[PDB]
Amino acid sequence: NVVREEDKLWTVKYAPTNLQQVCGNKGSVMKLKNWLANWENSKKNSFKHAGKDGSGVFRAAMLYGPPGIGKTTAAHLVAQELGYDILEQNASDVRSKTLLNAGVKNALDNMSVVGYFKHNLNGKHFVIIMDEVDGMSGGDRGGVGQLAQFCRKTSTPLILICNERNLPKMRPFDRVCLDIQFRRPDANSIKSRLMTIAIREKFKLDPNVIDRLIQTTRGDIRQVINLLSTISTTTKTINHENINEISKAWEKNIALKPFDIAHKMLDGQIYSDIGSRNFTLNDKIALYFDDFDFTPLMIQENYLSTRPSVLKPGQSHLEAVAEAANCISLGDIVEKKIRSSEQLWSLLPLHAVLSSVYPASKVAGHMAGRINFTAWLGQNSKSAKYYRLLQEIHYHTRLGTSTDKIGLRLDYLPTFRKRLLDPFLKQGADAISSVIEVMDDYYLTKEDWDSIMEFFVGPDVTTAIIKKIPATVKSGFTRKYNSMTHPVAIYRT
Amino acid sequence: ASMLEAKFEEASLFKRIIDGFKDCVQLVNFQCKEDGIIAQAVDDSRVLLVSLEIGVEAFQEYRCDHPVTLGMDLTSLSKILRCGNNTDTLTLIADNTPDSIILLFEDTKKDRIAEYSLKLMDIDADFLKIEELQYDSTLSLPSSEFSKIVRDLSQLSDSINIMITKETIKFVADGDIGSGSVIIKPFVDMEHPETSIKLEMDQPVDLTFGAKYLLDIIKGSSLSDRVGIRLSSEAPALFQFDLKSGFLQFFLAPKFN
Amino acid sequence: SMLEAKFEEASLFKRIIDGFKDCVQLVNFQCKEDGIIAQAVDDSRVLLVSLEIGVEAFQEYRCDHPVTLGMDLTSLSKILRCGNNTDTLTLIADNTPDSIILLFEDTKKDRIAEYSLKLMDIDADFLKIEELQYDSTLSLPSSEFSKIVRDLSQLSDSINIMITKETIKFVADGDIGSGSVIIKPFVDMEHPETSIKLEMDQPVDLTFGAKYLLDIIKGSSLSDRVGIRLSSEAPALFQFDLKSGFLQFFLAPKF
Amino acid sequence: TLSLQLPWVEKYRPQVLSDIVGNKETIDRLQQIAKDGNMPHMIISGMPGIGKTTSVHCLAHELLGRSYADGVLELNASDDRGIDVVRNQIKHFAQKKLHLPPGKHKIVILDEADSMTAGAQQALRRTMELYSNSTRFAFACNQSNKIIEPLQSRCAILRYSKLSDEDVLKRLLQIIKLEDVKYTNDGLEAIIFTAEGDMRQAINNLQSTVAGHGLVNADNVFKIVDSPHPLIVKKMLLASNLEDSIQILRTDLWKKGYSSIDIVTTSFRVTKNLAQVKESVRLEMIKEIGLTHMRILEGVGTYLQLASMLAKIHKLNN
DNA sequence: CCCCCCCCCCTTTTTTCGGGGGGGCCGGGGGG
DNA sequence: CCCCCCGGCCCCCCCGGC
DNA sequence: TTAGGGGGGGGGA
Ligand SMILES: Nc1ncnc2c1ncn2[C@@H]1O[C@H](COP(=O)(O)OP(=O)(O)OP(O)(O)=S)[C@@H](O)[C@H]1O
Ligand SMILES: Nc1ncnc2c1ncn2[C@@H]1O[C@H](COP(=O)(O)OP(=O)(O)OP(O)(O)=S)[C@@H](O)[C@H]1O
Ligand SMILES: [Mg+2]
Ligand SMILES: [Mg+2]
Repeated sequence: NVVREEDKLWTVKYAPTNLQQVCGNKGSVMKLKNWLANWENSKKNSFKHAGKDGSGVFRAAMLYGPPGIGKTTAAHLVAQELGYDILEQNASDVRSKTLLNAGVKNALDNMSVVGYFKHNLNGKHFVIIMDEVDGMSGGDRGGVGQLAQFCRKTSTPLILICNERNLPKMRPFDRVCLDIQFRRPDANSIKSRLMTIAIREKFKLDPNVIDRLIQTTRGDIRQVINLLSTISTTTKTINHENINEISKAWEKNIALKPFDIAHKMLDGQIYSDIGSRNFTLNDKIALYFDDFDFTPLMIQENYLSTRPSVLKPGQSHLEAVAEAANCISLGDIVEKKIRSSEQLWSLLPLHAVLSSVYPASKVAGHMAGRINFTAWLGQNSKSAKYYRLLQEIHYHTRLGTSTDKIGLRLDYLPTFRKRLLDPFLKQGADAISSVIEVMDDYYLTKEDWDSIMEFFVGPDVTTAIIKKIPATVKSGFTRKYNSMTHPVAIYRT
Repeated sequence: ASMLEAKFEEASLFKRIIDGFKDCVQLVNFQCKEDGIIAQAVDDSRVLLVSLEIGVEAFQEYRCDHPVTLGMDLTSLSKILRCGNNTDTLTLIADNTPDSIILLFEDTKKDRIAEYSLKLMDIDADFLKIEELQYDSTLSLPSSEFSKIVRDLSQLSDSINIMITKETIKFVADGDIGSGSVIIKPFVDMEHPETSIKLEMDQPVDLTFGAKYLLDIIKGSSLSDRVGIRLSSEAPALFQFDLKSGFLQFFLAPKFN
Repeated sequence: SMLEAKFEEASLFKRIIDGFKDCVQLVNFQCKEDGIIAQAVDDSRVLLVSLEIGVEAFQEYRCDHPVTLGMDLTSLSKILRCGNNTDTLTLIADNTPDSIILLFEDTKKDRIAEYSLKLMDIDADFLKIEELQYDSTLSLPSSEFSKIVRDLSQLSDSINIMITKETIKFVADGDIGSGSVIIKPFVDMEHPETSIKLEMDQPVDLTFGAKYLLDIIKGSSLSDRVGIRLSSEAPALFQFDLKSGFLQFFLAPKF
Repeated sequence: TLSLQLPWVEKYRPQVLSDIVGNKETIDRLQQIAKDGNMPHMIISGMPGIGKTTSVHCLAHELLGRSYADGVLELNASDDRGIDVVRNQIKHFAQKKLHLPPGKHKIVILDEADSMTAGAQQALRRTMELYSNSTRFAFACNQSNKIIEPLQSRCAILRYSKLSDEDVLKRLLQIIKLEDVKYTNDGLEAIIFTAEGDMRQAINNLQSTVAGHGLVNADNVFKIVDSPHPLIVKKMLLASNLEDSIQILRTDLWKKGYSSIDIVTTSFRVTKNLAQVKESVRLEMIKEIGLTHMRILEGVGTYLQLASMLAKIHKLNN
């Protein structure tokens, strides 16, 4: 039997048949086609001779963009046009480490039986299209890193499609694929197709309301077609008389991203009487819940970079900043309470008020620059690394010093600076013996020396000081240290 | 219950046939015509093609009005086939435009009937045309020896290389832990003709294959006592297990040089 | 190829691996003229494994110079899983240890399969074992000891062995309940192997960890009789005997 | 007695689309779909007890007729709906061969889809696309934002609003006429007021009042359905004098058995939505209420803490 | 053709208990 | 005696207000 | 009201 076209979804009945029917992202489609067409030539060159486009140093391509823009269709059409066999995997299949190593791993360098039995010069090879890669779950067992390694060792073209490129789980794919971006289609590129669908489906649509519908779905062509199909069932005319209701009913509710959340939260308009009556306090609290792990950090980062428009009479910017900082401190206390052994998550809404909403309301205005990403995370990582180094050094020197790690950092290290680095600056290469003797007296290693010399701050920074030392002195120091037997403090057994 | 009626005198034959290739393919389309039942399927990796033939001589009775196409998920079929004793008669019954098939297990000594209904699947696939090709390599060996060698070599490496030249067969596996090589030579014995390894080389051959697919293929050792491997230069290798009235063929795509 | 050790049946060698392939992973096979000797220690530093095999057990041991055939038991098990248990194993090692040659040969079909394994370096510090006069020395069938250990490892994680005048007691007390097994020395003639022997000098009462004992009992595949030597102030020894060698486990009593 | 009377919520559950009150446009669209067919993938969202599951079941029945048994696969939160179920059971149902009327398709109902894990939702994406020619998906949820955007892109959106008091009165009067219930206008008004747009709650309260007192009047209705405590909290927070607020706290909430944690949570929720009060004043009140809530969570759930919270709130407005 | 304007899209990642889900060995049992 | 099957600890990642 | 800066693509003196 066969399926009548009347029983098929409009998105399938009116799907693109060739690459010239794809709306928007023409440059991305051309880039993907060029990358796939010269894959064999790049393989003959070992993927080392980057071409004019620079796509010759990539064995795989990664297509990314918002939902419903034509990524999968473009990939399939480009694969079919050049005459390759397609092996498609998606989230409906198991793609764990073991399954990936037992499945597509073999197909990476295997001939296609379908290609052989259906024979172009490229029909016997595979074009592996891994779709919904962002849906994969896991850090090691998930197989994302295994897929990244496959991208490096693939012997055939491999295309990855994802919707959220900027995620930690997509970190392994940083610089292993040709990154192609598909952006939201413009109204003009899809106007003709919408008109054709409307005249084919026999309903009346005013061309002027098209832009409103495209803005309602945030560029999703599939959602636009679904909206047309649903509304045309009863409402046979789409015009300005009913555009508002249709837009409101079918308005996508997509959570904002940290930068957008920070921008909207720090806008004074929503904190005015009219703005407050339009964007209510409940809406502001919900905006925080779009990303509750990053919103307070963004607010704390960007609450000092505004020209306020909500200052109370007789109140300066600094006073509002101080009040916001006090409320941020209270919110930090609440956050500490939440993530304790008690697990008081019911306090999450209050945190939203204490960390984002209230402090923003005090400095809400116009951004006085660019919205920056929170620097607390990198600083915390740096602090953790330095604390680990300090612990290692303290326990290396524990048997010789009577103090703790904080006392070692604050008292001992400045004195050690005058007996480990300063002599080299005065006695040149003749201070190696004394410095090595001092290091041995405290069971210190060369890596301990380097870590020590990185702790000093402010006027005691040493990077330039150490660099200015003649290379011969450093080479002699290394040679002398490596040509001697040094004592050991902690015997790991 | 008139269109298609196929009776296996023993239900174990069909269960074994399904067991032979249920670990590689999941959804299989069976075409039943007045001449017998054929089936063609392709695995997910699209490198192994499974073909099955069952003639009218393997059926105690076989009546098919006009050709009928049945899509089946081998997991459900295998689960159903475990519910009947290996010594009972198994009748497959199908009708026009069937949404399901009937599997009737009947035992002679007891007055017991076990009727099961299996829902059919809608599968969209094309019947690949397999044209005869003059393979310049043909080796017929006992199934047990092939299974043993494949299992032994799969432990070390993920790929196995078969090399055919004058009076010698070499199976080689290379892996991180180590390597393993097995050399067989043609041999014939009149007292035990079922262990006679045979070779027919027109041109030397060297082909590498995936260990997983060979491991899946050797699961058909149950059906037949000997396996026939026909190899080529740049064409899929044919692994055939012969049945009384039909056959089970695996076309495996070799790894690119 | 100075090292050439032949095994009439490879199964023996496989069994040797089965004895200690769970407690330890990487070992060094210091093959010398007298034979092969290995010493491994678990990650917790509480159990030792000492294995020795002599030229008498080996069919044609013909090593010429000292060699340290370090290997991982995981891969050795895989290579030993290939080949019938009745085939001969001609282990062959060359001048510089880089890879080992496990050659399996069958005479019924006059066919030979050559497998190789890569060798890895291990920072071993082999320690010679001193001989001490242990307080008590008992010997019982391996099956009985394994059964007792498996039975008493379910009711508690610690098993107490009490050796006293004509009596050996295995006790395990937990939250669900207690369990005691009392075995007295006895001798049989129609089945000499099914006998329990005890040498008793001082009363002994030592508590061991059940999980160590579970690993130890796996050596039953080698020998059908297991001999345990226990002392108040020294690690207990559990020995399984081979044709021309031994496999011993040293354990530290807990409290 | 070991017998149970069937609840009116089940005895009078609508069986056809024409018997559903509220959301007239959406129900009309559902009827039009049931008439023509070609049902699209849809997600129905709304507040509890407004007729979402009833609408989905009525549409499925009106579309499939005698084939309902084989053409409908219904799964809810009480059934296993993991990734394995999606990849094996739903896939098998979608791939099943079933001969249906010319313009009909199989239906997969996923009630309370907001409770599904992200993995199952991601897995459903390609299953919906590859088998749309034979199967269609209808999700029913309370929070549409919990459905991943890729799934929302593939489905139509049907948002259900609160039922107006007129619709509730209409349905209650129909049930009363079909049950010969003796009622007074004030009783029905009280039932509607306490229902707060929830048809299920209204019907349950009416049945309980009838079975417990017989006559459906204001007095009997209020003896079954207690006064909503959120309104009492709102009155307490909007009182002019501190003495009045303390009296409301003591007489209407504390002595009635309401817990301090419930009182503080309700106070926070009410303050968050007190549009009459300015946003800054509400923020200060929320800070005070949060301090009180933190004190209560630490173990001091005393009446003195609530009195101090009320005193601080009054001081803020002075 | 370079130039102009407009629009869209990117900047980037830490953690205290309990519950639930999903994947992987392991080992007991049945069976040939 | 040995292979296949399939239930049962262990492990690791992700939420958590409404 | 548009945070700053870079990338895409249709229009055009
Ligand atoms: N650029 C486009 N031009 C025309 N139709 C499109 C386009 N993009 C999407 N569509 C329509 O939407 C349907 C689905 O398109 P897909 O490419 O599958 O969506 P997508 O871009 O892959 O987004 P996701 O990640 O799958 S939700 C197609 O069959 C078309 O009907
Ligand atoms: N619009 C309505 N018209 C008539 N009766 C209704 C309506 N909505 C609800 N009811 C009654 O309330 C009962 C429960 O309604 P349901 O629709 O099953 O619950 P619900 O709307 O799904 O709430 P949730 O979100 O699933 S907790 C129905 O069986 C009816 O008796
Ligand atoms: Mg897609
Ligand atoms: Mg329901």
